[PDB]
Amino acid sequence: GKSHGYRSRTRYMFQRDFRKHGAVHLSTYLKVYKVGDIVDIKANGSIQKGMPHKFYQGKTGVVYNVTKSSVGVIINKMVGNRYLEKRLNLRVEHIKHSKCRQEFLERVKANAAKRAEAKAQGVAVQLKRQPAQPRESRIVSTEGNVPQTLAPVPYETFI
Amino acid sequence: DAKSSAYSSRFQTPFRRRREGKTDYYQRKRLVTQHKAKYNTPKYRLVVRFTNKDIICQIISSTITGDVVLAAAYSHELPRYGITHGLTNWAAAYATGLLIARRTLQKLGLDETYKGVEEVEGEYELTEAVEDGPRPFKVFLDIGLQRTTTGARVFGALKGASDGGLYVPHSENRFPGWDFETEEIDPELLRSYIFGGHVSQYMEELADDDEERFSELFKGYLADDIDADSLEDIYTSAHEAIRADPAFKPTEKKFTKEQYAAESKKYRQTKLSKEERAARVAAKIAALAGQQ
Amino acid sequence: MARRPARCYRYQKNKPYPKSRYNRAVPDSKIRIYDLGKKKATVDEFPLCVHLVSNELEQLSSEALEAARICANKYITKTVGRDAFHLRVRVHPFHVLRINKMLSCAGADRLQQGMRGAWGKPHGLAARVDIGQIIFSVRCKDVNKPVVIEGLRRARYKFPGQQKIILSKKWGFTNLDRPEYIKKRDAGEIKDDGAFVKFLSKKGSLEKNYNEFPEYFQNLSA
Amino acid sequence: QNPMRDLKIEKLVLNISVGESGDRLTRASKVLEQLSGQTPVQSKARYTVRTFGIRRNEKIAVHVTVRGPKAEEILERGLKVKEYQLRDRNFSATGNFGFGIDEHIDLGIKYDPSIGIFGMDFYVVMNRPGARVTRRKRCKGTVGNSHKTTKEDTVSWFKQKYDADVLDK
Amino acid sequence: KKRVFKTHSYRGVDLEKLLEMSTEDFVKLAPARVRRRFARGMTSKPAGFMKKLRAAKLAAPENEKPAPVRTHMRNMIIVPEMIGSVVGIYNGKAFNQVEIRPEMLGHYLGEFSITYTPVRHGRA
RNA sequence: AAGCGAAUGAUUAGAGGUUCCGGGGUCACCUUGACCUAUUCUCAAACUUUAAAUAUGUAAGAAGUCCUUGUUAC
RNA sequence: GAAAUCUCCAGUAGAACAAAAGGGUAAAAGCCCCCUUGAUUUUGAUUUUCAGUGUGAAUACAAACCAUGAAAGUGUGGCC
RNA sequence: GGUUGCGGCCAUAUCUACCAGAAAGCACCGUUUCCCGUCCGAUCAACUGUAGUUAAGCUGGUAAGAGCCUGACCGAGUAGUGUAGUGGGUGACCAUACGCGAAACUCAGGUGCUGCAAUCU
Repeated sequence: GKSHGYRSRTRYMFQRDFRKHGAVHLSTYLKVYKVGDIVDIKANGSIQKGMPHKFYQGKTGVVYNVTKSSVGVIINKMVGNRYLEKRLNLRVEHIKHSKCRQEFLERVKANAAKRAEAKAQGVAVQLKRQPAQPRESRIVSTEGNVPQTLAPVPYETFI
Repeated sequence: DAKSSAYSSRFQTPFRRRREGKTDYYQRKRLVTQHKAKYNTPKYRLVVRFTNKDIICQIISSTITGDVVLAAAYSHELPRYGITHGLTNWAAAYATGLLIARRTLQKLGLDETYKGVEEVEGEYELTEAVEDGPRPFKVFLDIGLQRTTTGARVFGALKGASDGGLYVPHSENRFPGWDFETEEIDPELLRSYIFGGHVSQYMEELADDDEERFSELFKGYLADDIDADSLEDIYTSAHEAIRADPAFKPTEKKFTKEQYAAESKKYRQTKLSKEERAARVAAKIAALAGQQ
Repeated sequence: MARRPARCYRYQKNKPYPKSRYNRAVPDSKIRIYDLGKKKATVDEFPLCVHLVSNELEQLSSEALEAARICANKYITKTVGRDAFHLRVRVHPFHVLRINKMLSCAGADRLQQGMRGAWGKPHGLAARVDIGQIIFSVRCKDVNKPVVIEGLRRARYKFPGQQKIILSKKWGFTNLDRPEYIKKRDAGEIKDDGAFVKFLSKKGSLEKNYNEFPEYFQNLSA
Repeated sequence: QNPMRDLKIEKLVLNISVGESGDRLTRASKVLEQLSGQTPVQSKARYTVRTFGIRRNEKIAVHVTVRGPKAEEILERGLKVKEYQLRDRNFSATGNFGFGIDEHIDLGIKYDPSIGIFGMDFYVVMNRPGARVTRRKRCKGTVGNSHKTTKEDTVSWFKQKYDADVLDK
Repeated sequence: KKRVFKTHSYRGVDLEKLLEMSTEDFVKLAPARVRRRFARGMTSKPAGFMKKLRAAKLAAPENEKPAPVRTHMRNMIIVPEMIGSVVGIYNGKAFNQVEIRPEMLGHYLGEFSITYTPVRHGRA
């Protein structure tokens, strides 16, 4: 018949990467997780105790609980017309810090830093990010750079 | 022996310190991991190692990017404390065990309390936390790849450290002088090991029986003319000396590290460059095809 | 059972279904010999390389390759002898086609259910081909060229769809263009290996490069 | 040349075969106990072939290993029966070699009743000082090619000892 | 393979000395049966056999066994001038070649030439 | 998608190399029965190094950032 | 004797892990050896199936008491 | 700059051959009273750093080295794919427009990097 076991359709999600099988590198247990940290979920298949369900692999959510060897992660979940809250028992072997949040955090220190000097001199320090603006005008010189012409190449079998 | 490309292409080398064999990562996972409700409280490891002609015991906390050392009291420093001839025996491990204990306690501000055991009978007396006082510095022994075995030197340092006040969790099962009928360590026998009685009794029994082995061996002893029963004195004198001043100083040194680098650079084999790598192949291609 | 017409299995409708441990009970391919002609000639003996290339994406039934192979051999052999060419059937019959076995006897509606559990049993093999993939490759001396093209033309007629006779610029079955292979063969980086040739790489242990290719080092030095 | 690159006697392993089990293993073990002075072990059959009446873990073989000056001495007294000469065969590509005899019971000491007659097998295992590098628990590594053992060094090493010549056939 | 724990001796004749003596002097240390045989007279019956043996011994150097000579006279004695040589002995078929050793010295030749195939009973 | 001169599975063609664990033809005698190595062709839904496009998680703050020092049986 | 047992070398796992397949495992999750019963008690929370119901299975814990280990730690049944 | 103890990233570190190693250190190495363990002081354990020693191990270097890691306007804007068309094509499929864009291949490099502590001509 049909099976929907706790770990079905995971032939490749819990495979250890090529030449990355075996022991988990020891920095994993050394990273410190504080309630409020934003972490993602990448279940290294080697550690079998405390694996997440295959739906959460890649889902990024905050940490709400910190335990002896596990941490509690909150993940929003698509169920019908509403998002549910899913509190997960996750061994730290399957998680890592999200590098997206730290980029925002270091930016905040950068925003605070440049606003600090803006307090002294140079008001209107333009805190907000700017997307890629349309490129301004420029002069394209031709010293030694005469535009060399091109012609479409005739079809050749090349076989 | 003439391996193919497939073996080399898909070979997963274990972590470097396992390739060299010096590090056991299976234990290290459960020696460096921390109860996460103790977020940034580093776990201290009493690392004990046995090079030949020395003993290395350390207190190490494993941070993210490596391991920092509180204090590292090797055994080739016991000459400044008094023990000179014999730097690996069971008594030497116990002496450096108490040394690395007192050194860090005097470093972390707990010298005044936790005096360990002053009169040492080698009893399994763990340093209980003093009422209304800071808890004893709890360190965890990390023997390494060596084998747990009754009467081992690494557990000699273990008993030495705990007897120095540095509360390290352990049990009396693997101490020397163990009885399989009664689960107790013989105080007379264990303290004999502490003062190096096992070495001393071996010497005096050799001197009783023969002269050749007693003379070919222990010829460090012969220079200073110290009796077998005089070992307890020098060990006890050094034990109090270690208690007196374990603060440690680095050796005076000669030829400052700049001279160390300068002289080592000349003898150290250097590495060629790509132009030189391409230069010499011309010699080899000329030699192997020059009218050959 | 009578063989189903090839019109049914023309297209690449189904995903590949090769012989494996999940595909146990299958007959064997009709085509067994893939290299014909003077197959053991050296590379230089047959400079010209001609390809019969499919211009479309369909399935060549295994036995259609065998059917065209006998015809391509037979005109070529009788026109320029046995050993004037070497043809290689590049594509291979790995796709196993399925047939739903049927009863067409009197009142077979009773004993058979129709489409319930209608997973088909293995019917044969076929070669999956896409656009531009070579079907047949003949290599021969250049004067033989009219014969091999016409011989390939007779073989084209056993195949569904449209195929093209392309005169490849490569030197025989090698991956090198004619003018620059001549430079390579002249410079002496080429040792035959029964039917094909070995190339000297600028990378490798020079002692082994010397072992296989002494003439290159002599040619440069001289 | 270099003193510890010289070959030295490291282990001699002595094995037999006894298809069945019972009192024949007692005599087949008391022969080695009196001979080597140390009790051997009875290796258990890993598999069952049924072509020999042997079942799994039947202790069908008695073997012992001897090292040190006793090993050389029992080899010295073990090459008298081999006439301190040997075949070019019996030499492994890794520098080990061996041979098998058919009786040592009244060859070693006076025969005592209920011990019988058994054939005994030798395999000399030679390599050079420093073999601990592949046997220590910590920092286990390998040995250099100059430190390896081949047929060339051992046959040469087998010449100046025992006044022996190889390829007797 | 000649020198073992103890070099075998025949009737008080050392192994190395066992390699030296001729035919005539062996009758002193020979049993009566073989002694009577020689006493009645060995009249050139082994001589033609005995001369080709020396030809084979000289033509064969070390590193290999001497060429297998052959005969039928089961009645011949083991004589020290056949020592260290291999001979096949006729039995009806398929000559069986035996190396002659000093511990073999003085016996007959017919104890090797098994003229009858040993009888095997049972399933086989 | 791509890859098999990369793992497993298949696969066409050859080229070069064996213990007395088979010369089947004169005893070690060229001796056709191997596997191993460097190539060559074509593959794979229940193979894969690698690996898109689309789709997909989170973040883009005032419930935040920084500083000072109070509670706790943790 | 191809295949009885011994010895050595190469051995990225081509073995084994009760049982289907897959994933995972090298001083091990494999083979051997020692001790043991945590395959225990109280409940609660969480994940999958999902109505965020139950059953089943599982993860993390806490209060306990034990087991092992020198210890860290691991263990609330079977590597998943 | 070398060594050791503990390491972080986990082949740029691996693998196969050859060469080199001052001082220190490492190791090999020497011996079995006690502890401990094994068929076997080979493993382990103890003890001497004493008899020696670079032969190893280890470290570094060498290879038009395999491999591994980077890049490349090398392949290739290729294959593929999102969107659209009253586009072509009998169909199979293909081209086009707006986008994204590989992998193999080839070439050019590189062969560990550091962290704590002690030590070394």
